[PDB]
Amino acid sequence: KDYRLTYYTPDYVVRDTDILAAFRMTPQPGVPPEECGAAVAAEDRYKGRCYDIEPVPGEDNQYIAYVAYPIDLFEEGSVTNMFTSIVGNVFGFKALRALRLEDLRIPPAYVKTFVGPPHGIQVERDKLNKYGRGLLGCTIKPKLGLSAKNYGRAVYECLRGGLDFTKDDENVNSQPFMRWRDRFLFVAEAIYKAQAETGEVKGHYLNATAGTCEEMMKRAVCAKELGVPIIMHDYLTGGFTANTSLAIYCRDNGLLLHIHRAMHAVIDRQRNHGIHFRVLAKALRMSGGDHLHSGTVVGKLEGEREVTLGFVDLMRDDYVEKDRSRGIYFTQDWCSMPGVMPVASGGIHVWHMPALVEIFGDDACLQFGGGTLGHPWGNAPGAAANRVALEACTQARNEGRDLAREGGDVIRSACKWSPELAAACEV
Amino acid sequence: KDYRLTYYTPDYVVRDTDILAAFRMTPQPGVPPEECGAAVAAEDRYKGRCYDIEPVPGEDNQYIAYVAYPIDLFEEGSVTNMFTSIVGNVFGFKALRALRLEDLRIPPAYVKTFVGPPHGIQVERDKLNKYGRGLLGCTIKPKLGLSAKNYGRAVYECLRGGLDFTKDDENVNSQPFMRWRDRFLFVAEAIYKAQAETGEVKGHYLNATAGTCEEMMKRAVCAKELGVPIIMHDYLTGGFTANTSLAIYCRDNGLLLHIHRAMHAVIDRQRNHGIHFRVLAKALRMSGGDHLHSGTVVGKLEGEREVTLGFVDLMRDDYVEKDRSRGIYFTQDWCSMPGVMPVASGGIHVWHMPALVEIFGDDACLQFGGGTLGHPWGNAPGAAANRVALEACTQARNEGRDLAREGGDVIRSACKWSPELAAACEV
Amino acid sequence: KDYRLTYYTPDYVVRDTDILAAFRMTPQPGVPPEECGAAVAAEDRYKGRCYDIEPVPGEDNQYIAYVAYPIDLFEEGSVTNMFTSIVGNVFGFKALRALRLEDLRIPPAYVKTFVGPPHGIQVER
Amino acid sequence: KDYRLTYYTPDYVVRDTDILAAFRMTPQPGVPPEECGAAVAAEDRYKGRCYDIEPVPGEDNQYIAYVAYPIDLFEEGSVTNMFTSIVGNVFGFKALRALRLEDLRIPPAYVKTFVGPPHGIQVERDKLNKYGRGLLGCTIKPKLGLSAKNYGRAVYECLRGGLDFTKDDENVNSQPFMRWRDRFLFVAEAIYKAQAETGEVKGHYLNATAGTCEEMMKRAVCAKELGVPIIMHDYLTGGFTANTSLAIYCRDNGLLLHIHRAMHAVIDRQRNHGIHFRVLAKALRMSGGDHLHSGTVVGKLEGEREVTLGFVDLMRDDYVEKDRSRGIYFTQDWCSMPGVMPVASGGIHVWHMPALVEIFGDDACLQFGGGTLGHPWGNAPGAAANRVALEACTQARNEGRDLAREGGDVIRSACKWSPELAAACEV
Amino acid sequence: MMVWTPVNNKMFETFSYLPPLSDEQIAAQVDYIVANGWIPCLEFAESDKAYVSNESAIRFGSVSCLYYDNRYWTMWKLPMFGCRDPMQVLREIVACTKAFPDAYVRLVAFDNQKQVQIMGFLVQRPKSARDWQPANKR
Amino acid sequence: MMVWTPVNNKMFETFSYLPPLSDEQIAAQVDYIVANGWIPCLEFAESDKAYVSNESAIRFGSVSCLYYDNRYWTMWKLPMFGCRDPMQVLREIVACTKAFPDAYVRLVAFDNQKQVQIMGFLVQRPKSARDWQPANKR
Repeated sequence: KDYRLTYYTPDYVVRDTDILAAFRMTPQPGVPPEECGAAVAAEDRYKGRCYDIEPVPGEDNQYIAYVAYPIDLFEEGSVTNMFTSIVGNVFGFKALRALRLEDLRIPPAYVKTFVGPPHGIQVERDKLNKYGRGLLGCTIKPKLGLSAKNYGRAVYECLRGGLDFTKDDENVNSQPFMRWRDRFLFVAEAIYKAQAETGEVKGHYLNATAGTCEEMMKRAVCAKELGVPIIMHDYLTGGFTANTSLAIYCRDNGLLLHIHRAMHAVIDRQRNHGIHFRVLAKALRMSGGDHLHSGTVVGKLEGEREVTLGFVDLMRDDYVEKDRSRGIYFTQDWCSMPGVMPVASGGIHVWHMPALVEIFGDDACLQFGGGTLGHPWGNAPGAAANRVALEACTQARNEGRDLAREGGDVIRSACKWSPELAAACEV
Repeated sequence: KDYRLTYYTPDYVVRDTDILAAFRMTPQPGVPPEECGAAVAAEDRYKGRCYDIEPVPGEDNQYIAYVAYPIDLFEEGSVTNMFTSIVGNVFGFKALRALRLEDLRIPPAYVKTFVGPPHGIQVERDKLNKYGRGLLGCTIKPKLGLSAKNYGRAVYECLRGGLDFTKDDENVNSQPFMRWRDRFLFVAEAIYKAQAETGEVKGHYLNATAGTCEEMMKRAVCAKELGVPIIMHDYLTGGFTANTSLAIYCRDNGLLLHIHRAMHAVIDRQRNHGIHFRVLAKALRMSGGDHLHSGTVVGKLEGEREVTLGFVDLMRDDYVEKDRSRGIYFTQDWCSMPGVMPVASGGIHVWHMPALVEIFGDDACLQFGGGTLGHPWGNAPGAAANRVALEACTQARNEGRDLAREGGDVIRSACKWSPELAAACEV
Repeated sequence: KDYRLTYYTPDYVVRDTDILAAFRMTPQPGVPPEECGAAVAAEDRYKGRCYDIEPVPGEDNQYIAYVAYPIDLFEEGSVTNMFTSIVGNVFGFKALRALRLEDLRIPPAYVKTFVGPPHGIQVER
Repeated sequence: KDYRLTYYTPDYVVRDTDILAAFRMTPQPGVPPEECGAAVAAEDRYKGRCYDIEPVPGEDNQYIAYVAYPIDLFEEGSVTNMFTSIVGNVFGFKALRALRLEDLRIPPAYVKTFVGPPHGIQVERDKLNKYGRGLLGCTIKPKLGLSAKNYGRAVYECLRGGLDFTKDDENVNSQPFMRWRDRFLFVAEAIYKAQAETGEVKGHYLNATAGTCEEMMKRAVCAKELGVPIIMHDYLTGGFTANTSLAIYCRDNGLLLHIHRAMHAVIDRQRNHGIHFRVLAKALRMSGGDHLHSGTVVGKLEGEREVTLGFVDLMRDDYVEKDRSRGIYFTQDWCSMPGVMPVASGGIHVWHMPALVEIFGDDACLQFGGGTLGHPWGNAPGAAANRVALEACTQARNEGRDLAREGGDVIRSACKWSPELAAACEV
Repeated sequence: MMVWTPVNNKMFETFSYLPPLSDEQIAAQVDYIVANGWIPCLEFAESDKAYVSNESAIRFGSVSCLYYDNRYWTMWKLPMFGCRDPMQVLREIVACTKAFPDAYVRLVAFDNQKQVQIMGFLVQRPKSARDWQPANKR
Repeated sequence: MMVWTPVNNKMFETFSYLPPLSDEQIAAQVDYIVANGWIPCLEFAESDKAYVSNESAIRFGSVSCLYYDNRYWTMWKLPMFGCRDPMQVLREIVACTKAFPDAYVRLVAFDNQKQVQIMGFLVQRPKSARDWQPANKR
């Protein structure tokens, strides 16, 4: 609700403490772009002001409104306050038909007010003593219905064969068939047993997402006292206040925090309207989390591939240049806030592994929920078949081979000496 | 991801403990409605099964998939688990183009596992000793930039003239210009002073939305110890875990819990895709809250008026019949869970008051953020002008007059003997 | 203790997140001002670098060394860490005879990490 | 501000409970020494009285004012109150041009009110089971920029080769590149590993200096629960209230307390003005600390050597006679308060080791921050080369050899049978 | 249908599910370490300090999360600063196992600008150890 | 460039980084113990009670800071009160290792006026122990 004079300031020079926002903005037919753009800014020292409006090429009725916000509008250390100020009221506004917040700029004077991710990519990798390759994961296949004993038996055989992590389903919290505390012991019995056998560090993301903040801290105290490495949290359904609380507890006691993204496609799927995932991934980093589901890249065109490589750089890097081709609309200095490791849901089989090593490199977790479970020999040969294929593709990268072309000839060179991969090569 | 045989069971009879869901479902061109509908259900004792698919009249490519869920899929007392199971993964599914969850059915075996709203409509009304009329409210007009002293001075003059509640802006949390604890004292000095003058109970919704669960409980301890009646919480930006934690604290210490709905139009605005507000309003009731912004009804057509009357009955009533005209797709027994008072943003002026009394009746709060502030005499005559117009329209209802027709002649009969309303009648 | 090449960078442009310090700096007789000024900075991503040296008018042997510090050297919210990094070791250094830290610049990315005064002038009043 | 009659009492006899102070006092030109000396005392049962004024030989305008203070001016157990009474206001006084407090006398009725150092020299030496030689130390060479993993790897190889302690840099607290709690684990993994290999007790001074008293106790709880032996504290930048709090916690839980002296040369360097280190070292002992950086003695004339031997006797001994040649201006009975072990920063090479054994004897820690790191073979041969040279010089002392003369012939007798020292003999 | 074996099947994290690296394959990895500005370095451990253990947690309170033992191995000499030739690294593998015939050896790498450990992979197993299966582990 | 060895290289705190003391060098230290009023005394431990361990901390809460085991060794006879002759101490080293051929021996000293232990240094290693390297430990 602007009068277009005070909230549309194109002659304005943005500050280095300003929060900048980039809205994809569809007006009603007959509303001017400048009046609609100043209304997104309106929602004198505290006004948000639209400072630039660009047409979108190919879309006859879409625009990019750039809105600057003074840093005094915000609470130190609060993603709840940052989302409530920027997207709290504007999407119900009637003069626009659809609105998408595309990117934010978080200025380094406000990045520094947050605690952030408890460890980050570099510290987690030091603590798990796993270097030079991607981490590997597996969701336990039947999401619900197991006993707690039979859950850890599925957790034991997967970590045994070579994987680095196993994963609770995000709707595995505490149900009548498997309560949460019976699960945390059979998981910790299965982690400490698969660890002592392989000699490698093992983990399972124990779901500490809970009904209240007090249940949630009670699960997390339990993982502290078993000494297990990592818990997970649904943060768009638990919320940012519960997430930031858990992420500070995880820093204060050395637990790692996997972050799952349940309910993300309610918010980020549609192109004309919502909040795109790169905003929700910047906000997770500011709130904190050590891992974050970034999605699949296999089975997709190379227009969503460049966008997916854009929000993975916002998660991992320290300084991300402006790049409109990857969907990055601002420049993001992260001011030595630690990186978040992206978790990429790998395909059904092992032949997507040369695609994922070339796209992601080393700093990524890779998950095969039906890759380890669907092996004809079981969980421990299936977990070896991924681990053999992962390390074979990693070696062909360091030797210099192009995994976009020679990636089939590297898997087939490892079907020879390894029977476990060959049984998965046969499917 | 269904094979359409196991997850599409049209011969199935639903249970009285089943969670039922109704999805508005747009397929990709070429995908059958039954295969797309069973895939929403698929995401044997734990499977969700699509049991009915209806075409949508007027939409050539939309359908209503009804999915039943067994009660064992869910945690007792957890809205986080209920949303993570139902809308946690399905919206990113590729065979449908858009998906909207329209309604849920919460069965009475799962309504009873929740604590719910701390007081409800009937207990709050007893405690504030306000009967037989709607409650009145006002947001303090400048959202940011006041001092804390000048905030309560705006809070003092509004509650003085006749209003029952004043309101923090939802992005007023704790900022460099007005910290939260300096605000809670000048509010409590302004509530206790406007109370002693009028002899009526007064309140201000002190925003306890915070960055962490520990900040949030620290604000709420502060309102407990000042003895002020009511706090507020942004629950779609603070999350359901923080909300349910606060709502249990509010029950355990007799505070009331206003609930604001920042970020609702990211989720509920678009018709083909998202989660409609009536699901988010059922879920607020299960989580808990004493008041909830239900929106405006004035300035709207009578197709959104019947929908708005539908989710207000889900908030207030105990037993809501199935009614497709009001958007109610199931029958909801609330099993003596207390009602939530809807907060309705009234118009700019006092002439929308005969509309709001006829639409809402008594069990509603009505807010005039620019109705009290925009009076030419100030805040205390402006707060009287609403309070005079509210009680005049209430009296004309009890005397039997039709406020849809004679509502202008009732305001004009009160412009005569009251100078404060006449100065607002003149604008 | 500088080799004067790495810690005396006059071509350097300071950052908006840099902590800047201004030292009034008296050398020993025979020590150059640039070598003495880079030694205050020395005490590559974490080095403090003297970026400007000015004579003091009227004082024949005093100088103003301007030293920049990267913001990563410091703890969020800690005046103990800020003083321990800047004045923790330099005053015992032997090639200068006397040293006064005159001013600091606290950048707004590090002002925001502190809680600060509980009320301030406007709230107390 | 004295009238010179009441505050200059040369006929006064001091008490055995009096706090005595000795000020080096430079007047303005024209102010008498007695009037300037009584003004330092003035700042009847509570007055401090200047009782003796001596000229300084060689300085034409300096004097030694001796001021006595009644014991009732002071809080039991408080170094904050003791400094605030004695040096809290006098240095801004206008009739003197410069002022240095040189020594204090703490009377045994006020020494006994303090808790003091947690263990002392005799108990620490029993607990570490290291006898008959000086302790050895090393700062990890790059102060900032390591990871936490690569920090302990530098900590592991140094303690492995023969050293007794490694040391955090005093500005290593908690920074974005190495948070404090990630550091405390890789240190404790490196201490317990270098301990199990050598069979000797090992430690690292983990910097518990922090931003608030609550952060500081949170680091110290962490060292309690890892069971690591020793933490360190910057006490002139953390302050005496934080130090005395930590020193009581260290007594109550058996941790040792290394004390670093950041910011000491702001206060103690200039001769005409400040507080000399022997006052600040008496005050550290009363506050508490088990080790204290006393400085270098190598590379200095033998007028600062006799002064350095004076404040080391104030740290270690029980009863220190008056000795004007060593700068000791009073007699100090320490009344069985435990000693503080001085930490002496050794030179760049191993040839200063016969100097340090003769100056300090056994009760000293010796640190080689660039002696172990600068060895051409690494950290573990460099740590052996000091440990071989330390024990060789210690043996030549017990055999009776003069290390002031024959100390080069003792190092060269150990370059023969030890290759590690010979590689450092060659540099 | 086979069974992955649980008995004497210890592994090291990178390149252990592969058959043992030849001297040409170790030289191919050091070429990757030198092609960017990384610094190769060798480590070693005996049979009892090689893989992970819990034994120092007898001294702990509840601070045991992500603490392990035997994640540090002893460095062999110093990191090869300014290393351009991969055969200079490969001479040190023979030189290390001559000094320690009962020791595992891993080649780690460190980044110069990031100051962190980059890649770490086992390049030698002892013959006297029965902790590992010779690539036919079913 | 050499590597300090991690394998079987246990040390005792004083004079262990030196080659083993001769009987003239042990007599030179006892002359230093007798030149002031100190009281020499011998101790001994087996191979399992010689160096430091954590094993009693299985019984603890979080009171483990600066607790170790095997810091006490068993005293051999009694402290030599009024000891003027260093050969009387040196006869007891031969007499102790005859009774205990599998035992380390250290000579400790105690102060009389301060009533505390002053110096303590290993004077004998067993031959049957493979815990130490014979001074060529690289």
